[PDB]
Amino acid sequence: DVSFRLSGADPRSYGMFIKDLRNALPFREKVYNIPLLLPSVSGAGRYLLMHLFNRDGKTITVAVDVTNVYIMGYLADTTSYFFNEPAAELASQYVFRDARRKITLPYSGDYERLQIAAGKPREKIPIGLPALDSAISTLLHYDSTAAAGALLVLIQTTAEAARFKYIEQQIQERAYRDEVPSLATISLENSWSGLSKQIQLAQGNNGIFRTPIVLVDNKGNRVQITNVTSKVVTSNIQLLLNTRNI
Ligand SMILES: Nc1ncnc2c([C@@H]3O[C@H](CO)[C@@H](O)[C@H]3O)n[nH]c12
Repeated sequence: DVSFRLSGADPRSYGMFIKDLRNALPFREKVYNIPLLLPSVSGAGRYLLMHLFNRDGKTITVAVDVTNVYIMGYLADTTSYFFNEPAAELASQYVFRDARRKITLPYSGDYERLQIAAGKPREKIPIGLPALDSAISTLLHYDSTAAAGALLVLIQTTAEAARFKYIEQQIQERAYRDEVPSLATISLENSWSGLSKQIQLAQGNNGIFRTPIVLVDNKGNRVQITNVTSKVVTSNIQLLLNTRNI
Protein backbone atom coordinates (compact mmCIF):
# COMPACT_ATOMS: atom_id res chain seq x y z
CA ASP A 1 0.00 0.00 0.00
CA VAL A 2 1.18 3.54 -0.60
CA SER A 3 0.69 6.22 2.07
CA PHE A 4 0.95 10.03 2.16
CA ARG A 5 0.59 12.47 5.04
CA LEU A 6 -0.07 16.13 4.16
CA SER A 7 1.13 17.14 7.63
CA GLY A 8 4.66 18.25 7.04
CA ALA A 9 4.64 17.47 3.35
CA ASP A 10 7.12 19.50 1.42
CA PRO A 11 7.73 18.97 -2.28
CA ARG A 12 10.31 16.24 -1.68
CA SER A 13 8.00 13.89 0.25
CA TYR A 14 5.22 14.30 -2.26
CA GLY A 15 7.60 13.41 -5.09
CA MET A 16 8.63 10.44 -3.01
CA PHE A 17 5.02 9.34 -2.48
CA ILE A 18 4.43 9.76 -6.21
CA LYS A 19 7.49 7.62 -7.00
CA ASP A 20 6.12 4.90 -4.69
CA LEU A 21 2.72 5.03 -6.38
CA ARG A 22 4.38 4.66 -9.77
CA ASN A 23 6.43 1.81 -8.28
CA ALA A 24 3.51 -0.18 -6.87
CA LEU A 25 1.99 -0.67 -10.25
CA PRO A 26 3.06 -3.82 -12.07
CA PHE A 27 4.41 -4.03 -15.59
CA ARG A 28 6.33 -6.73 -17.45
CA GLU A 29 7.96 -4.79 -20.22
CA LYS A 30 9.12 -1.26 -20.75
CA VAL A 31 8.25 0.27 -24.10
CA TYR A 32 10.87 2.82 -25.07
CA ASN A 33 12.00 2.73 -21.45
CA ILE A 34 8.56 3.65 -20.02
CA PRO A 35 6.69 0.95 -17.98
CA LEU A 36 3.94 -0.82 -19.91
CA LEU A 37 1.02 -1.43 -17.51
CA LEU A 38 -0.31 -5.00 -17.48
CA PRO A 39 -3.33 -5.62 -19.77
CA SER A 40 -5.23 -7.06 -16.83
CA VAL A 41 -4.99 -8.46 -13.34
CA SER A 42 -7.42 -10.64 -11.45
CA GLY A 43 -8.27 -10.80 -7.79
CA ALA A 44 -7.81 -8.19 -5.11
CA GLY A 45 -4.36 -7.86 -6.67
CA ARG A 46 -5.88 -5.68 -9.34
CA TYR A 47 -6.30 -3.04 -6.65
CA LEU A 48 -3.79 -0.67 -5.04
CA LEU A 49 -4.77 0.91 -1.72
CA MET A 50 -3.65 4.49 -1.05
CA HIS A 51 -3.76 5.71 2.54
CA LEU A 52 -4.07 9.52 2.55
CA PHE A 53 -3.88 11.54 5.76
CA ASN A 54 -4.90 15.25 6.00
CA ARG A 55 -3.24 17.80 8.28
CA ASP A 56 -5.31 16.87 11.35
CA GLY A 57 -4.40 13.30 10.61
CA LYS A 58 -7.73 12.01 9.34
CA THR A 59 -7.46 9.31 6.75
CA ILE A 60 -9.23 7.93 3.70
CA THR A 61 -8.13 4.74 1.92
CA VAL A 62 -8.45 5.12 -1.90
CA ALA A 63 -8.51 2.12 -4.29
CA VAL A 64 -6.72 2.31 -7.59
CA ASP A 65 -6.94 -0.14 -10.45
CA VAL A 66 -3.31 -0.97 -11.20
CA THR A 67 -3.96 -1.67 -14.88
CA ASN A 68 -4.98 1.89 -15.80
CA VAL A 69 -4.48 3.89 -12.55
CA TYR A 70 -8.25 4.48 -12.26
CA ILE A 71 -9.65 5.60 -8.89
CA MET A 72 -12.55 3.19 -8.07
CA GLY A 73 -13.83 4.56 -4.83
CA TYR A 74 -12.68 4.89 -1.20
CA LEU A 75 -13.46 4.22 2.43
CA ALA A 76 -14.14 6.80 5.14
CA ASP A 77 -13.88 4.91 8.40
CA THR A 78 -16.85 2.55 8.10
CA THR A 79 -18.52 3.55 4.87
CA SER A 80 -17.25 2.88 1.39
CA TYR A 81 -18.18 4.91 -1.66
CA PHE A 82 -17.66 3.66 -5.22
CA PHE A 83 -18.44 5.26 -8.55
CA ASN A 84 -21.57 4.33 -10.42
CA GLU A 85 -19.91 2.26 -13.12
CA PRO A 86 -19.37 -1.49 -13.71
CA ALA A 87 -15.59 -1.67 -13.05
CA ALA A 88 -16.28 0.12 -9.79
CA GLU A 89 -18.99 -2.38 -8.89
CA LEU A 90 -16.56 -5.25 -9.68
CA ALA A 91 -13.90 -3.60 -7.50
CA SER A 92 -16.37 -3.46 -4.61
CA GLN A 93 -16.12 -7.27 -4.64
CA TYR A 94 -12.52 -7.28 -3.57
CA VAL A 95 -11.99 -4.07 -1.56
CA PHE A 96 -13.37 -2.55 1.68
CA ARG A 97 -15.37 -5.71 2.44
CA ASP A 98 -15.38 -4.83 6.14
CA ALA A 99 -17.09 -1.41 5.82
CA ARG A 100 -20.48 -1.27 7.53
CA ARG A 101 -22.24 0.42 4.62
CA LYS A 102 -21.53 0.85 0.95
CA ILE A 103 -22.75 3.90 -0.95
CA THR A 104 -22.75 4.31 -4.70
CA LEU A 105 -22.12 7.84 -5.82
CA PRO A 106 -24.69 9.19 -8.22
CA TYR A 107 -22.06 9.45 -10.96
CA SER A 108 -19.38 7.55 -12.76
CA GLY A 109 -15.77 8.49 -12.20
CA ASP A 110 -14.93 10.09 -15.48
CA TYR A 111 -14.19 13.76 -15.83
CA GLU A 112 -17.17 14.83 -17.87
CA ARG A 113 -19.66 13.50 -15.30
CA LEU A 114 -17.65 14.71 -12.30
CA GLN A 115 -17.50 18.29 -13.71
CA ILE A 116 -21.20 18.30 -14.54
CA ALA A 117 -21.82 17.08 -10.99
CA ALA A 118 -19.55 19.70 -9.49
CA GLY A 119 -20.60 22.70 -11.53
CA LYS A 120 -17.02 23.70 -12.41
CA PRO A 121 -14.88 22.48 -15.32
CA ARG A 122 -11.42 21.19 -14.29
CA GLU A 123 -9.81 24.42 -15.48
CA LYS A 124 -11.48 26.34 -12.71
CA ILE A 125 -10.68 24.11 -9.75
CA PRO A 126 -7.43 24.91 -7.88
CA ILE A 127 -5.18 22.00 -7.29
CA GLY A 128 -2.23 21.75 -4.94
CA LEU A 129 -1.40 19.98 -1.68
CA PRO A 130 -3.63 22.35 0.27
CA ALA A 131 -6.51 21.38 -2.03
CA LEU A 132 -5.75 17.69 -1.55
CA ASP A 133 -6.00 18.18 2.19
CA SER A 134 -9.32 19.94 1.71
CA ALA A 135 -10.38 17.15 -0.65
CA ILE A 136 -9.55 14.47 1.90
CA SER A 137 -11.61 16.32 4.52
CA THR A 138 -14.66 16.73 2.32
CA LEU A 139 -14.53 13.01 1.53
CA LEU A 140 -14.63 12.10 5.18
CA HIS A 141 -18.30 13.02 5.37
CA TYR A 142 -20.79 12.39 2.58
CA ASP A 143 -21.94 15.20 0.24
CA SER A 144 -22.22 14.11 -3.34
CA THR A 145 -21.60 17.57 -4.85
CA ALA A 146 -18.73 18.37 -2.53
CA ALA A 147 -17.22 14.95 -3.38
CA ALA A 148 -17.36 15.52 -7.15
CA GLY A 149 -15.16 18.53 -6.57
CA ALA A 150 -12.74 16.82 -4.20
CA LEU A 151 -12.54 13.73 -6.37
CA LEU A 152 -11.54 15.94 -9.29
CA VAL A 153 -8.69 17.32 -7.14
CA LEU A 154 -7.90 13.85 -5.81
CA ILE A 155 -7.53 12.15 -9.23
CA GLN A 156 -5.34 14.97 -10.59
CA THR A 157 -2.94 15.13 -7.65
CA THR A 158 -2.36 11.36 -7.40
CA ALA A 159 -3.14 9.48 -10.58
CA GLU A 160 -2.30 12.19 -13.12
CA ALA A 161 0.90 13.11 -11.28
CA ALA A 162 1.88 9.41 -11.46
CA ARG A 163 1.23 9.34 -15.19
CA PHE A 164 3.07 12.50 -16.08
CA LYS A 165 6.20 13.93 -14.44
CA TYR A 166 5.12 17.45 -15.58
CA ILE A 167 1.93 17.28 -13.53
CA GLU A 168 3.84 15.95 -10.52
CA GLN A 169 5.98 19.02 -10.93
CA GLN A 170 3.03 21.41 -11.10
CA ILE A 171 1.78 20.04 -7.79
CA GLN A 172 5.18 20.55 -6.21
CA GLU A 173 4.98 24.19 -7.28
CA ARG A 174 1.66 24.22 -5.40
CA ALA A 175 2.76 22.60 -2.15
CA TYR A 176 1.79 25.75 -0.22
CA ARG A 177 -0.64 27.55 -2.53
CA ASP A 178 -3.24 26.10 -4.94
CA GLU A 179 -3.79 27.20 -8.50
CA VAL A 180 -5.92 26.08 -11.40
CA PRO A 181 -4.26 23.51 -13.73
CA SER A 182 -2.64 24.80 -16.91
CA LEU A 183 -4.00 24.09 -20.40
CA ALA A 184 -0.82 22.05 -20.74
CA THR A 185 -1.96 19.79 -17.96
CA ILE A 186 -5.62 19.53 -19.02
CA SER A 187 -4.12 18.48 -22.41
CA LEU A 188 -1.74 15.92 -20.97
CA GLU A 189 -4.60 14.45 -18.88
CA ASN A 190 -6.78 13.99 -21.90
CA SER A 191 -4.06 12.57 -24.20
CA TRP A 192 -2.68 9.75 -22.00
CA SER A 193 -4.62 7.21 -23.95
CA GLY A 194 -3.71 8.62 -27.36
CA LEU A 195 -0.05 8.94 -26.38
CA SER A 196 0.08 5.48 -24.85
CA LYS A 197 -1.23 3.87 -28.04
CA GLN A 198 1.13 5.70 -30.41
CA ILE A 199 4.26 5.02 -28.35
CA GLN A 200 3.40 1.30 -28.60
CA LEU A 201 2.46 1.47 -32.27
CA ALA A 202 5.92 2.97 -32.93
CA GLN A 203 7.83 -0.23 -32.04
CA GLY A 204 8.29 -1.52 -35.59
CA ASN A 205 7.64 1.88 -37.12
CA ASN A 206 11.00 3.31 -36.16
CA GLY A 207 9.80 5.38 -33.17
CA ILE A 208 7.39 7.13 -35.54
CA PHE A 209 3.74 7.74 -34.62
CA ARG A 210 1.12 6.40 -37.07
CA THR A 211 -0.91 9.46 -36.08
CA PRO A 212 0.62 12.59 -34.50
CA ILE A 213 -0.74 13.49 -31.07
CA VAL A 214 -1.42 17.20 -30.93
CA LEU A 215 -1.05 18.73 -27.44
CA VAL A 216 -1.82 22.33 -26.51
CA ASP A 217 0.74 21.80 -23.81
CA ASN A 218 3.65 24.20 -23.69
CA LYS A 219 3.72 25.58 -27.09
CA GLY A 220 1.00 27.90 -25.82
CA ASN A 221 -1.40 26.15 -28.17
CA ARG A 222 -1.12 23.47 -30.83
CA VAL A 223 1.98 21.29 -30.37
CA GLN A 224 2.22 18.06 -32.36
CA ILE A 225 3.97 14.88 -31.15
CA THR A 226 5.07 12.74 -34.09
CA ASN A 227 7.84 10.40 -32.94
CA VAL A 228 9.32 9.13 -29.71
CA THR A 229 12.25 11.47 -29.40
CA SER A 230 9.91 14.21 -28.27
CA LYS A 231 10.38 15.28 -24.68
CA VAL A 232 6.83 14.33 -23.69
CA VAL A 233 8.02 10.83 -24.52
CA THR A 234 11.67 11.00 -23.44
CA SER A 235 11.02 12.92 -20.23
CA ASN A 236 7.33 13.46 -19.47
CA ILE A 237 5.04 10.38 -19.69
CA GLN A 238 5.86 7.86 -16.91
CA LEU A 239 3.37 5.04 -17.26
CA LEU A 240 1.89 3.54 -20.42
CA LEU A 241 -1.65 2.25 -20.78
CA ASN A 242 -1.72 -1.19 -22.46
CA THR A 243 -3.32 -1.22 -25.87
CA ARG A 244 -5.57 -4.09 -24.82
CA ASN A 245 -7.30 -1.49 -22.58
CA ILE A 246 -7.52 1.23 -25.21
N1 LIG B 1 -11.62 8.35 -12.00
C1 LIG B 1 -10.48 8.49 -12.65
N2 LIG B 1 -9.35 8.06 -12.05
C2 LIG B 1 -8.21 8.17 -12.78
N3 LIG B 1 -8.09 8.65 -14.04
C3 LIG B 1 -9.32 9.07 -14.64
C4 LIG B 1 -9.64 9.68 -15.91
C5 LIG B 1 -8.72 9.98 -17.08
O1 LIG B 1 -9.17 10.94 -18.13
C6 LIG B 1 -8.44 10.65 -19.42
C7 LIG B 1 -9.32 10.09 -20.64
O2 LIG B 1 -9.94 11.01 -21.60
C8 LIG B 1 -7.44 9.49 -18.99
O3 LIG B 1 -6.23 9.80 -18.29
C9 LIG B 1 -8.34 8.75 -18.02
O4 LIG B 1 -7.36 7.91 -17.52
N4 LIG B 1 -10.94 10.06 -15.89
N5 LIG B 1 -11.39 9.64 -14.65
C10 LIG B 1 -10.47 9.05 -13.91
